[PDB]
Amino acid sequence: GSFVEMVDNLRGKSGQGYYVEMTVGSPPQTLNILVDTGSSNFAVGAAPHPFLHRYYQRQLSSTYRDLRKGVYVPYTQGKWEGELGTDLVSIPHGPNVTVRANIAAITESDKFFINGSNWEGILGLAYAEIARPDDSLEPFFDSLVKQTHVPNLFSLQLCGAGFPLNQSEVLASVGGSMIIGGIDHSLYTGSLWYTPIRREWYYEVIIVRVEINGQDLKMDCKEYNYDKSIVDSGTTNLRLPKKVFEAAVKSIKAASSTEKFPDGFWLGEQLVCWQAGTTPWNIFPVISLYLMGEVTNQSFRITILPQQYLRPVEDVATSQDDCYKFAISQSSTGTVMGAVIMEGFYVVFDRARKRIGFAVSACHVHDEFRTAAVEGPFVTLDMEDCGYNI
Ligand SMILES: CN1C(=N)N[C@@](c2cccc(-c3cncc(Cl)c3)c2)(C2CC2)C1=O
Repeated sequence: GSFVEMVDNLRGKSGQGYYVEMTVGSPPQTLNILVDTGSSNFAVGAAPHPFLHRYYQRQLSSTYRDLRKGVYVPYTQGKWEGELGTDLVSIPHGPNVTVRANIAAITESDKFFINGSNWEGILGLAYAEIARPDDSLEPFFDSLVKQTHVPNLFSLQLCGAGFPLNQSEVLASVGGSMIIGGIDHSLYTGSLWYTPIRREWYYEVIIVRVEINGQDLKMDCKEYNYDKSIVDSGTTNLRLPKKVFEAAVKSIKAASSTEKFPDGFWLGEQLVCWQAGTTPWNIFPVISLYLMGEVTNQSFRITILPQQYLRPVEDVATSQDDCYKFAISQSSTGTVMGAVIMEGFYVVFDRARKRIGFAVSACHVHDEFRTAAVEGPFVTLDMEDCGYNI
């Protein structure tokens, strides 16, 4: 482990997001910021909100610069409005550098902030193409690399606890690591396997095969990437295109058929509970996603367990049962490898070499009989045809 200052610098959980401490302004104002590989703006609460106990106060920063421009950002599940500016930003448990970065000061929002998430803003780590209002607003990581000697790479180890964390526990627990500018070997086991970044906008990848307990889903591989496949720390679930979700759920139901679960469970809405310690992990299948490799006609696979795709939740009766929600859900905007999938792996966002690496995480949840895996190589032909073009 060569990056001790950054190891264990994240907190949070898949349902509410993982965040890192940052400072903004002069004197520094401390804020907790969601790590989001699915967006490209650095946007922070800058006005009072019922769900915020702190926010960025521009009038108190001597280094604040107003860009005299507003930004309106609507999402599917919420929206916000803000004022653009720049200021000096640092990451206390990070590289020992301070940079001048763009900041969207959020003045109005709807369904954006989460009660009890403990974060006050978002750090969009994806590329300028998807920055708001347009690609001229340089994202944070691009500023960091341009202004310093930090290598153009970061890596994420998101650590799911494997059980519910109450309000106090989630604040006191280590949620993982964000290594800025490097790869920390203590965070994974086995080898790192890399898949190309198809295009630099989201962190887009190409899935070439899907198995449920070794059984090929057998769909045209273009379906797996319709209309894109991305790696997104800012989505909780593994999200699959509608037709892929329908085929995968049918296969997961068949593999787990010795127990019948209600429709609401498969819809990711209702929890399922078992007596303490008796969760029947073994009846649920493993899921393997094969990704395009860096060598021609070569792929590798990542394998996740039900300990990743069943998200621990507290029972409505705060009982002693062990309860979960199904964290695989349908999408109309492509595959999203969200936080519950990332919790199985150490993920290297190697921007310098336009590739994403995966290795088994040293903090993935498993049982005595099965573990997550990253394995290869496999011979896979015509992988380019798996990518979707509009
Ligand atoms: C899909 N997605 C992102 N990748 N980030 C967003 C976001 C915004 C606010 C909160 C969360 C969030 C909430 N709960 C759990 C998580 Cl993991 C993330 C995500 C948005 C900027 C585009 C969002 O909707």
